[PDB]
Amino acid sequence: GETKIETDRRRIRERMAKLRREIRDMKKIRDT
Amino acid sequence: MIQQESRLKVADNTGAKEILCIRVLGGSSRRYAGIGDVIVATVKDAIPGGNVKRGDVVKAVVVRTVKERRRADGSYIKFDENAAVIIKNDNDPRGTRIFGPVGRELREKKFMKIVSLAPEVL
Amino acid sequence: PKPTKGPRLGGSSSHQSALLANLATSLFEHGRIKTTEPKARALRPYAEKLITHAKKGALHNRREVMKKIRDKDVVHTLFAEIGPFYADRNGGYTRIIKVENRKGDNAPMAVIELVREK
Amino acid sequence: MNTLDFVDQASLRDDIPTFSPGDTVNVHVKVIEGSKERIQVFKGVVIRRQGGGISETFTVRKESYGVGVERTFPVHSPNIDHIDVLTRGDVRRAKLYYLRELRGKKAKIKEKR
Amino acid sequence: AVPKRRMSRANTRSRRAQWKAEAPGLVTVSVAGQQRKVPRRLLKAARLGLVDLD
Amino acid sequence: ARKGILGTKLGMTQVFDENNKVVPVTVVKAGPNVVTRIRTTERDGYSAVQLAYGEISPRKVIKPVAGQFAAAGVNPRRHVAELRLDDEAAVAEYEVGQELTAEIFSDGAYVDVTGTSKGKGFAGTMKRHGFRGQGAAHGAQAVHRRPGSIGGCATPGRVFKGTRMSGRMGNDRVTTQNLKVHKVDAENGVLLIKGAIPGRNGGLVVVRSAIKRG
RNA sequence: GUCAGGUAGAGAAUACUAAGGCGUACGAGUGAACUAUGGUUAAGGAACUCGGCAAAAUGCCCCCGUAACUUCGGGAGAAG
RNA sequence: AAUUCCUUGUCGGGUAAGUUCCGACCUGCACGAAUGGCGUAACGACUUCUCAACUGUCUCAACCAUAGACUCGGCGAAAU
RNA sequence: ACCUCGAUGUCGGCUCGUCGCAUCCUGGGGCUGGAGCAGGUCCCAAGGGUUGGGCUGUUCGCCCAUUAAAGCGGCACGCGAGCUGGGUUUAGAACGUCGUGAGACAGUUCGGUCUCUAUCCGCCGCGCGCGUCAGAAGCUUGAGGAAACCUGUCCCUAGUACGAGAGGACCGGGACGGACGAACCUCUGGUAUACCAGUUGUCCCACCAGGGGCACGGCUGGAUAGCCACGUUCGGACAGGAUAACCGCUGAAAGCAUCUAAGCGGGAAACCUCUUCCAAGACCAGGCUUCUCACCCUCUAGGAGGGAUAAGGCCCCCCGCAGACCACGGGAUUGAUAGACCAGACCUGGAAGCCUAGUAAUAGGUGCAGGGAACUGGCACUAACCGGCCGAAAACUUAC
Repeated sequence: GETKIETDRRRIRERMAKLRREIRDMKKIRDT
Repeated sequence: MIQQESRLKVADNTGAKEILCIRVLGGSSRRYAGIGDVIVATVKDAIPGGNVKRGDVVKAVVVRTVKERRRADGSYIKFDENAAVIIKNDNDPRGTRIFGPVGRELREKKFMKIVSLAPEVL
Repeated sequence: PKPTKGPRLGGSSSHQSALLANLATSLFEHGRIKTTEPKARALRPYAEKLITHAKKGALHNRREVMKKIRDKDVVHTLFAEIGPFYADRNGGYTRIIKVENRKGDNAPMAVIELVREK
Repeated sequence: MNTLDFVDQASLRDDIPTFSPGDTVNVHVKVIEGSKERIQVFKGVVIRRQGGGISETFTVRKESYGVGVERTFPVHSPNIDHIDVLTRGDVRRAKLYYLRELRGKKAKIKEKR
Repeated sequence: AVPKRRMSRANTRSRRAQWKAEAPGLVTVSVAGQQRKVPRRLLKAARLGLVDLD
Repeated sequence: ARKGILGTKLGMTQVFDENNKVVPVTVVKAGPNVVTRIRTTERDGYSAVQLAYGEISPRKVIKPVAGQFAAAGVNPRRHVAELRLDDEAAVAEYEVGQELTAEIFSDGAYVDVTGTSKGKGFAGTMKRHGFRGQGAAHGAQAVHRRPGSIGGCATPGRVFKGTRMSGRMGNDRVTTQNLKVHKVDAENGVLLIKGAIPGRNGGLVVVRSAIKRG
């Protein structure tokens, strides 16, 4: 990948984790 | 001095034959477990018709150690193998018979049932 | 005697054990040898131990010296002249005198004797 | 002969029987359990003795229920009221660490007739 | 690691002045009826004759 | 307020308790002292007592020192030190020429022993500061014990005074606290402190009542 | 390229040594850190790490006994 | 899969836990029959995974001896 | 596309840190759809702490066991003249796809040299010189700094408060721990190149016996001192001052109310004292006190130069558990500082010679024998010497 998106995949995967961490916090708002 | 990854010979009759220590309970980042310290183990070897089968996480207490252990009098006790007795969550043996002598130190740590079933408490 | 604290004299412990015997074999033969200053200080406790063996001369002490010096003409001198000479003086049979250094390496240099005063 | 002698002289404990490595002995160690006091006899051979005067130390090796135990005591300890040598061993060492790998008949010590 | 720059005139002299010698302390010896000066270390050897006076 | 005395560390030994336990004790020869000087506020601005200890032949004392002891009326000693009190309510019970003994302490009194620890010479970081080395295998190149990195890179541009590296270690004054006196042997003037006190056999120690548990 | 002592040994391997030849050309010291090359290690035994890299272990002669598979020779010094 | 991007595909085995590994599915981005296809006993200082023994690789380092390092006398450089 | 292409070495990991607070734990509170236990949300707070493993080169992530907690970031996405080199990113070779071809990849796979003697600043240690209004010495005050600051479980209180049950406390006491650090070596362990014993191969001391050299100290079994940790003991306390968020009392402007404008109080691991350490080069160079408290010569006498001394120190010498050298500490004949000698402790374990029994390997007696270093106590026998070099005062102004 000379275009160098092989580093963006771990940037894109991380964004999925942070967005997942968003929803579980909202799962704490309604449950409480 | 039994730590993580150590293998101990089970002195019970639960059907286990040898365990591998997973963790030493007692505090955060604790290293060694002597006579009377509770470990978390995995059964690496069991008899065929056994009650407990290999590959399950179970809790146990050391009863013998190879490294000599001090006593407040200034005298020492030292066995010739590391051994453990599988206990449940209320500090009582899962097995019904204990094999070989055990250390006196289980008395002051409130392992009352293990001490009574042992052949010789030293 | 108490072992050498630092590195040994001849570049190895095996060499020093053979170097300290040759210096004692030559002290009892001539009576005064001149050598390097740290070689003289290391020889002095080594040499006075053998002369004690000479004083209490028995077959046992003849064999104890013979396992160090390995020579058979010095060990006769050690058990016929040196021993009986110091039959009364208690310890301190040698003296160390400091002399002018060498030239090629400026090493400290001393001469070591046998006490012949009494 | 040491500088600290006066301090250790009072604590010294007499009437210790003369025993050396190889002897079989039984030590009457006191034990406390549930406020009760009794004695427990530990019988085995003496495999070590590390002199210090008051700091003297000897160990007794026993094979019990298929497991070999050892137990190190101070010679002048007050938790020991009796030491009774039984037999006289006939050995050639002074520290008997070779007994730690012999089981059964091979671990029998000779007797000093 | 090489010297980055030429060392100044003053900077080399100040350090070079520390590379010096030390004159020994001599002591009078009366051997062979003529007074000489030897270091006090060699005092006993000069009277016995073990040291030569060039 | 706080008692104190100058003594020398004899060695270590062991003695047994009343429950037949074992207590590793250190023997200190808290030999007799004298009071050679007393420091009041209206002269020196603080309150303390100056103590003398040791035995020295009077031909070994510098003349300035030999005159200082004559101004108090005592024979010369080797070591002169000072116990720092806090007010005149404590100073008033000392007096020049008075002699202190080991009997000022009792059994079970908590003491603080000070002395100069042993020397270890030029010691590297792995021993002095308790660092780690790099691995002993897996390719490490002559780096098995040296400290490693030092600082940042072009910003700090320097080394931040107080960092830890190799140097001469040990041989400095250190004070251990709350050591329990096991027994005071008044006949020989010997204290039996339980534990371990700084210095070497034959050094010089000062035992004082514990500042925390006294 | 040619000679090839003795004792252990299957051996021209290896240990010591005879005849013979050398001590080969900077030294003297001193228990600093650190580096390199050797040595030992309590309890645990791959938890280290990219990876059992490096060390450690196995190691000889004589008997006993040796699996799957197979191109029928092997595997095989299997393993023990 | 030395070929599969999505991908750490899905199921099973091994492990306390296995993006690696073995078996199988077929939805083959972008296998395929002398640029040979599919297998194969023996062989490999090839590459990948698992186990017994073993150990300073590690938990966690400690100590000893030699060659430098350090001190003294002699000769006496280099890149910059 | 502004600095660098007559070179600013690029991802992870290791070692080592330092800072911010937008706080994961511990500390203090306000509100609650807060009964209790436990939560939710916001405010104050950076002192300390924040684990080990399976998969991947992996940052990241998922998982296994725990824990009070397993924080987020900056410092060339800290740190390669500190280490690695698994990945990326040279040359070899192969698979898929692209191209007629040399070749290519936005894809994959196996392999692939990590250079340098520190000049300057910086940092950790250690010296020499001069100064502190005479020359020395003993003991100290502290301006200013450095270090440390973590926390859990169980038992009473009490099955009490709360609740209708299930469940289950605040506050206040007591015991035992985890991790980290410092000192020490009595104990337990580790090491032992001049300790003791066993023993293989070989050469030698004429031979036997007894020993020695070499083979990693040849290899084995132990091993006092020293150094250590896996060992032993101790530490992070109690109290105070000023405060944050927050709670208030007395009170007007504004006949009432208001914690605020005048005043007065409570209040946390943060701050200042409290504990340990350095520290008068603290240039305001400090304080208490004690010793020496003294001679000569020359320039043209204004001052200077030179010489010789005291108190004291240095060098030489014997050394140290002090140490790279230097430094520090002890001793120097009026002498126990080192070695030797005598004795003890400890280590090894039953010496040589002789006698006896056996055909012999070998065993028993003489005998807790012999050998031996570091620890302790004695003894001037050996060496600390019929010794050199440094090292002390212009005065004046004012008050008294």
